[PDB]
Amino acid sequence: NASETRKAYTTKMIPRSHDRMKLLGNFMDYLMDGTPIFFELWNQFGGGIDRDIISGTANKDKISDDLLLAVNWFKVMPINSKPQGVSPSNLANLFQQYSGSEPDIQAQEYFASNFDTEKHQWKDMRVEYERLLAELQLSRSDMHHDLKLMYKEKCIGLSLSTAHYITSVMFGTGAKNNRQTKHQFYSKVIQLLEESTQINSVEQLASIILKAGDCDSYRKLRIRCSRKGATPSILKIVQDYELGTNHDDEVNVPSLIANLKEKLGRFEYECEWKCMEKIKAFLASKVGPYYLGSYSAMLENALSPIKGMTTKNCKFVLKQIDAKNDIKYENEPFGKIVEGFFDSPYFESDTNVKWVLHPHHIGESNIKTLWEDLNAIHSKYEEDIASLSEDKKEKRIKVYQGDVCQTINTYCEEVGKEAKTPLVQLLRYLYSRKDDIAVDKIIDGITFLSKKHKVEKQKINPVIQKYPSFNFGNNSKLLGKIISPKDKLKHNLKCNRNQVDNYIWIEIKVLNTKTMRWEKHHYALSSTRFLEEVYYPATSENPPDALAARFRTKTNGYEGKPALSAEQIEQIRSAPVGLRKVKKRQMRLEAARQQNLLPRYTWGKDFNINICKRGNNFEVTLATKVKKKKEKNYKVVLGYAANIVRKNTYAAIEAHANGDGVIDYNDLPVKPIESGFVTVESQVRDKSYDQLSYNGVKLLYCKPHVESRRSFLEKYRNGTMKDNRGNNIQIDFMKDFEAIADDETSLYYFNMKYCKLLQSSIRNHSSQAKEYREEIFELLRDGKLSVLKLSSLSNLSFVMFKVAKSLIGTYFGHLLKKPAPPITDEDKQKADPEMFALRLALEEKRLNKVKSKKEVIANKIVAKALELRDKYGPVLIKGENISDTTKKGKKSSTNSFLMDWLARGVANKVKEMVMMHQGLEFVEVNPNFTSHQDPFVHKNPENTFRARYSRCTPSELTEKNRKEILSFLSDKPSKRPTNAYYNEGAMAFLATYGLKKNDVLGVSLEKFKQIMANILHQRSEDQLLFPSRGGMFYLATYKLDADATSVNWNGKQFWVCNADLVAAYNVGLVDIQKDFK
RNA sequence: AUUUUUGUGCCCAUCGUUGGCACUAUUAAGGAAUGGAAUAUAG
DNA sequence: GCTATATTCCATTCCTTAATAGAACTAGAC
DNA sequence: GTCTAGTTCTATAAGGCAAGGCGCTG
Repeated sequence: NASETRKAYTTKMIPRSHDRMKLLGNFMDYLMDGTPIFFELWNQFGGGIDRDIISGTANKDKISDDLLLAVNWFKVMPINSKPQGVSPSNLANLFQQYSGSEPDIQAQEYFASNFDTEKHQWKDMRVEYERLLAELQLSRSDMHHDLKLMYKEKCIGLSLSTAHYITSVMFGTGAKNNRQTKHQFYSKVIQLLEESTQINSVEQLASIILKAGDCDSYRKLRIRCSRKGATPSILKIVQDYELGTNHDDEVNVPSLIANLKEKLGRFEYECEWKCMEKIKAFLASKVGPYYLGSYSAMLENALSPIKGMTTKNCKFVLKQIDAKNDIKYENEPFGKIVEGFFDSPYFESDTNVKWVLHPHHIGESNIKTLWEDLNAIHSKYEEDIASLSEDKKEKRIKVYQGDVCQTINTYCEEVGKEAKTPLVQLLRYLYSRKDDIAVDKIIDGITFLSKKHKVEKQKINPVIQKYPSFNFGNNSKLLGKIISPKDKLKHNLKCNRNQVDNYIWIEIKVLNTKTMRWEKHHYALSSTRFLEEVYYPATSENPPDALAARFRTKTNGYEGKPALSAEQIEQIRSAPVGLRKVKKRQMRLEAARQQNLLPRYTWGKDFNINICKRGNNFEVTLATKVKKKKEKNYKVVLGYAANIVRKNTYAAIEAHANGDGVIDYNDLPVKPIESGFVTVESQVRDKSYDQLSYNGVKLLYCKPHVESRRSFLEKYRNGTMKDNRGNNIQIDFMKDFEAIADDETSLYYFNMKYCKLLQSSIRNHSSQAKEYREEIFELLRDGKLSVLKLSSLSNLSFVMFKVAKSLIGTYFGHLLKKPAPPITDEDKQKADPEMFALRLALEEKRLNKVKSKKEVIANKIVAKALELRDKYGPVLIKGENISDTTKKGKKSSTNSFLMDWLARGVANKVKEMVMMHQGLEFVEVNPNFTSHQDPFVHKNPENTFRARYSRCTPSELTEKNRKEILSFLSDKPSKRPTNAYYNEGAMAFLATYGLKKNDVLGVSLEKFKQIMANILHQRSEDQLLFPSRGGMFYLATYKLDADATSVNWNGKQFWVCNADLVAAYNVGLVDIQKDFK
């Protein structure tokens, strides 16, 4: 029920004397250079593992003694690594030779794993182990003795101990406790418990431990049996009894005996090493004298990839075995028939090169409907010619042959509308062998080919060394500390300096590479965020209390916007533009402390100092653990719906509600509390712009720029295109340009759209790429209305960045060609560095735009939950669980559109953020039917689904809308469950407006519009509702949307609400019962 | 231990009135997608 | 009606999963 | 009295498929 997370603060290193920063850098260089030594050594230790080393263990979970050995003996690593490479063919032979037996299925699957042949190769770690023995002159029996002890101590194997512990037991020369003493003592405790198994009091239990230890006190007991180290749980019982905090605690004799029996194995030996002195000597030669902190720090970096990749690879092998078990090899013959397409005459290749077949190549399970249509044509064609005795009807069948093509051609094109277009030739070939293979078998065969290729291509994880980071702290690490604010105050008072500053100091014990001795030194850091939320001190007496959350942030209740003195204001106006932003923040900081507005921050040695040295740059990070206690007594449920182009929404439901609006949900009283859209507003001149929806200024205020763009297009407005045998069409892009140049259009849409048109222009003028160069810089870079200068967090702004990157791609590709060595970033940078920089600037800008959107959306969701929690109580935030949206069976455009969703990225941020607050919990839920369920009716107790609707005026009606509505009236059946809702909803539209299909069907759009206008005018309404997939509105039984208007739909009264607001309620209601007893 | 000029970023035809905001860091691989140039296909 | 399938070669993005960011202690050194 | 620099510590159920959850713009 205890949760732990870390909050990190990045900082800037504020340098000191070159010589002072040189000493720190030299130390950092020392740990980094040494780290690869431990990695090579531990890999070698892994090679020494054998059956006599892992005989009778827990072997983690669902693992095989063989797999544990194979992962240690053989690893996939870079080709240029020191360990000798081995061919995958010899893996089984080497395993048998070392093992003395053949490898099992798990070991075999491991060897079978895919990897990049060009970048990595298998390495024989066993051979590396021999190198250690030969190089260090070690007895095989002696190293084996040490290896066995290391395994018991968790220095090697599946579950590893901390680097600090491993270094201490392996290389420590400090006084160690006597294991024999603990072993007799633990056995005696077990013995008395067996002798008196019915005790049910801690008091009886504490007496037994003391009897076992032959002592009257825990202190005396600890001195004899566990002289040094943390207190064991058994002794902890005696201790807590003396302080009387465990008197009423439940006693379980079997468990105490069982836990004690498990810990017995570790005390059968005294840890007397035989090769540690030699090994320490080799290490000393390569990394210098043994120190616990330095050796431990290097080992931690070395051990992480070795231990982590072993865990990941074992899970991977087990998953792969299961995936292979899932494949139906019994369907392999059917796959052969389907795969026979390449050898048929329906597929033609110059080099006869085939490719993998997937379900989307036949339209997945739709081929079943198509087969039926084909059979009806065939059965009708048989009867026709059976009762068409007259000969010379070759055309009858020839006509039937043509009908088959059109049936397939229609099928492919129809499936192609909402998905990838299936292959006509493949389908024609399959119909030829219709007698040969059943249709269901075809799907099964095509699925087997696709599934087997996917599982077979999965790659193993290579073992790659880490780029090291070193940690300084109060305990179990390199000694380090952040000077405390009180210490800071004292320091400045003793130096006769101003009481407060904006710099942070740390004192860390560092090694002098020259003297090879430890020294403590001070280093200065700078991090306004750390100062504001932690470090700056509340000097005033009677300062506000520390917040429930430690950090002093706006979300935590500290507004931090105090009245500024005129002297402070001058400093901001006075400061250079580069420093104005930081100074204003500091001035407010000094203002809130001066005005006693700064809340206190409780200080503890809770901050870790992480230092990373890249070149001469030092990256110091301060991170602290944040503890939280789970609270499962939720009173409010906050649902979150995530959208790509529309606004995200949230809805809160009160639980165990009693009041005017209470609804009884399956015996649970709930009250919809509120719903809303997630928007991030930024103020400008008493004007606020939502960062998630702003699409840019209208063109009329951008007339020079739009006209400036027009002048360039005019020079290259001559573009040729060929469609439907339309070669040398002499297409004009400027016509298309004006369509987007309307003053009513948003700038971002214009800029994104202009990029595409420019993209097409370059395609026509392939040898005139160079000319667009300067226009691109003004469009994306230098221009005042350039993409880099103005952009929002809206979906359209992101697409604009997408098109801009593609456009640069086109300019580079066209810039180089035949009139073959391949173009690389090196060539493009050489050919055009400025443009190359522009691509990087756009990439870096988009990544910073994406990080922000995730953080700002996360804060709004967390802020609402915190607001609801204070008024009502513990809140459970629920978000849709979105996964596997990008698939190869979907159109690339659909996949490209889906990539910008960011739902998982936002949820991970919310999930991480929720961990810092008590009374807040986050879980993901199934999003199935969340857009079509009538909230608070559906599942109370009946199933209630309704279609999404669009609203517009008769002039706004489009042919697409007209077609959509009719399709819904089709009697053709569908696998999509939601299809029923649209047909049912489409029925209401005819019923509600007194129409008949004949009026909608076979009617010009214009005439259809007139019909709809005459009805609306009679009813005194200007807008009409129609069911549209992805519709903006939902007819809800309840008034979930505050701006909803009641309407009578087909004899029923519903509230027209934003569909997204409805969805947020639906998300909250998914498995709502499980959340409450 | 004193640097006094900066933690990282986000928004805007008006870049400031004290403009308005937000935020866990790192390592490494893997999975699934995308862009551009082109080739082969069937229209 | 932006033709679609597939492939090659150069680049990208969004996300997941293995890790790091130790706790409690005391003999002996200030 | 504190603090450092080393040691040892741990604590031990629920559907199958696959659609659903997303947007366009002329």
